[PDB]
Amino acid sequence: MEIKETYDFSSIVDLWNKNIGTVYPMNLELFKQNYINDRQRKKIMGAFNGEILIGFVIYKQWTYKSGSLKPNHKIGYINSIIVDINFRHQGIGTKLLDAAEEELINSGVKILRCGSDTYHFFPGIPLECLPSEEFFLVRGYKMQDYFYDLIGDVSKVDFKKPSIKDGFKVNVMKPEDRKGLFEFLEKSFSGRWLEEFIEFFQVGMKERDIVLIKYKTSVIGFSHIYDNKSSFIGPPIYWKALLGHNYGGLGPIGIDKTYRKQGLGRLLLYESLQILKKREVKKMVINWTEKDIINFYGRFNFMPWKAYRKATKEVK
Amino acid sequence: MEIKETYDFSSIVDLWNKNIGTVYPMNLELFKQNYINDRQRKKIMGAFNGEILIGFVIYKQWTYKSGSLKPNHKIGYINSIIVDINFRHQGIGTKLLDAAEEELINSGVKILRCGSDTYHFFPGIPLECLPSEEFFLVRGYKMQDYFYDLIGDVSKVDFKKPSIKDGFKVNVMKPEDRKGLFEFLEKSFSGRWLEEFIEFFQVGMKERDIVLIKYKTSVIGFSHIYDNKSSFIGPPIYWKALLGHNYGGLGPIGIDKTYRKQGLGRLLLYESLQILKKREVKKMVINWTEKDIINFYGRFNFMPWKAYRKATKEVK
Ligand SMILES: CC(=O)SCCNC(=O)CCNC(=O)[C@H](O)C(C)(C)COP(=O)(O)OP(=O)(O)OC[C@H]1O[C@@H](n2cnc3c(N)ncnc32)[C@H](O)[C@@H]1OP(=O)(O)O
Ligand SMILES: CC(=O)SCCNC(=O)CCNC(=O)[C@H](O)C(C)(C)COP(=O)(O)OP(=O)(O)OC[C@H]1O[C@@H](n2cnc3c(N)ncnc32)[C@H](O)[C@@H]1OP(=O)(O)O
Ligand SMILES: CC(=O)N[C@@H]1[C@@H](O)[C@H](O)[C@@H](CO)O[C@H]1O
Ligand SMILES: CC(=O)N[C@@H]1[C@@H](O)[C@H](O)[C@@H](CO)O[C@H]1O
Ligand SMILES: C[N+](C)(C)C
Ligand SMILES: [Cl-]
Repeated sequence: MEIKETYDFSSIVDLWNKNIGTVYPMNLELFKQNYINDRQRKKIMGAFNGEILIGFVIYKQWTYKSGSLKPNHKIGYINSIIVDINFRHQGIGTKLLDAAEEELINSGVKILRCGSDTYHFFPGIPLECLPSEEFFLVRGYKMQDYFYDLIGDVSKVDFKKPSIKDGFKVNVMKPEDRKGLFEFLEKSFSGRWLEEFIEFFQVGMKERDIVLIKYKTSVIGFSHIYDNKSSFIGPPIYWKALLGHNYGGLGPIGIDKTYRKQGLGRLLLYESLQILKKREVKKMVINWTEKDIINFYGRFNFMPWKAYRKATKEVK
Repeated sequence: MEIKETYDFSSIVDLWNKNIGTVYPMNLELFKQNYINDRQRKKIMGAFNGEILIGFVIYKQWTYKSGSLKPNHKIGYINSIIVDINFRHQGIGTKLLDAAEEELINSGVKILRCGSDTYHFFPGIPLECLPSEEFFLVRGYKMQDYFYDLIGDVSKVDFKKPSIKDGFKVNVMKPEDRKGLFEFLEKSFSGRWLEEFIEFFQVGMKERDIVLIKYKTSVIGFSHIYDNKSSFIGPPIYWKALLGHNYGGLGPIGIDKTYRKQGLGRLLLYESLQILKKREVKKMVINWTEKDIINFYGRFNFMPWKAYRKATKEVK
């Protein structure tokens, strides 16, 4: 058994799908997309039986700016770790994680997160990977709160228009909106979501996938939507093989803090869903939500679908 | 808005699917099988807008024997409750549950359970209905531990036979095993599982659905397996619309108490899966497991798929 760096994506993807493909169906396009485009200091360590890949760990350190935030080198990420089912309980997982953790720690990492990285596969430890919690617990990870992906079939329900509101308009983004959007993000969501917008446009996100809410002239909120014609396979549609032919998704979605708790998020959501529904979307996901916002999406018939536990190791 | 008893199973099935069908796809066949064959005192109370069903609750009292056990009339069950998405937060669920609970309480129920009834749809509050936990909390239900359905694609993996002490042999049940099977259940599982066996054989279960493990001529264990030829749609295959073609399932599985913790359950599980694999089964479910037993199945590449929270109200 040898531990060494690998960039054999096909072998990794095949191993992924054999072990967890029932609930996290991976394809090479997504896998390449997310690994190649990530801008953080990153590495894949494989475990090998001769030339046969029998495990891997993908890990990162926050070394690349997030919008207006400079990188915090103290934060590292385990993007994913899987040892093949036929080679479990032989110490392979331990060695892979030790290899990742040692390297991150030697480069100044003091806080180690299970998922939640840029270009993540997971926001935390998936519930379908619940048995892994004990493996991480024993290795110093503290198990925290949950995040959720929500699912709904927008073809199945009609919603009545939200209360009409003077001044506000919701519309898919046009090219001309680009400057107003970027100024809005700089003001209101100037970290990760600003960074995503910067980078997603560079790898073929299109304006048709952004919805904007304006008061008069000013962008006060946005949503990012996905359907089966979107070319960027973003987080809401990672697991689109589970979502049927007319799959879609939504996230992120945000309203300027000033404007919140007055029904404008609701208006944005409603019209964003109406847009997807007119694009003939059926089953669709709203990814990476907190418990106390579930009911906001629940109003529109969304239900928790996948749950992920937040898990963090502090290097003492 | 009227609260009254409802008979139209098709309207119930549609409301079910409209509201939660993405994650718990119902059909009339499944609905009828489970509601009609249930032997407890049972009722469906509907909430109506004129002629239109807008919500329902299905509820039961333990009034029918369970193998050699008398019913405990102190136990009641909320089988399911759904209010249509366009009629939430109008007090309808409250009204429906108030009626169900009042009727149960009046016929002697002191402990009200979420799910877990005979012919259940759910062992507890599904994670996909996490928001309803709060609804049940306010009514005095205590949120307790979790159960899990596990999923695996038995076509994707091969395992080495577990080592086999001489004398033990596993085989698919034959008609002449019936008496030996019933003697064994009477000895080791004389409550719920004996009762399921009694009833299921009356409503379409075939011997080909049962695997037996013997020590010599003695039955010492069984599993109930399911594929797309099973005429009884049991708990593992309720949500078969999510499992694809060549779906299957397994559960229950039991070994005589005097024979446990010697590797025999592992052997029975292994052969049961081999039989399903040879039947061309792909994705399959092992239903209603506790957290402590997940790794037993985990070694055969099963993963938690659905989670349900146990919830119990003590009548004051
Ligand atoms: C951010 C995320 O990736 S979340 C998702 C995590 N990944 C998954 O859930 C995918 C599915 N699961 C897996 O791939 C694996 O179970 C992993 C990666 C979690 C664990 O990998 P493994 O190779 O089994 O780990 P390893 O074998 O080192 O350790 C497991 C146990 O076996 C023990 N062990 C080590 N050598 C042996 C041996 N020769 N014989 C028996 N047991 C052994 C270890 O001590 C350990 O027990 P401990 O945790 O109580 O210390
Ligand atoms: C065993 C099982 O069945 S588990 C699965 C449970 N079912 C589901 O999850 C299906 C999806 N969800 C639903 O169907 C619904 O949300 C239900 C059944 C959980 C609740 O139905 P509702 O009709 O919205 O309940 P109802 O309106 O009485 O009460 C809900 C909330 O609205 C408010 N409310 C209560 N009464 C009223 C009223 N007269 N008018 C307006 N609002 C009210 C309260 O804020 C209440 O919150 P609380 O329950 O936390 O106190
Ligand atoms: C509902 C929502 O907005 N979820 C977003 C998600 O879409 C995005 O992928 C992630 C990372 O930026 O941040 C979450 O907050
Ligand atoms: C793994 C297992 O045995 N699960 C069984 C399940 O199959 C069965 O449906 C239920 C009710 O009888 O009892 C559970 O213990
Ligand atoms: C690097 N990150 C903070 C955006 C996850
Ligand atoms: Cl009835």
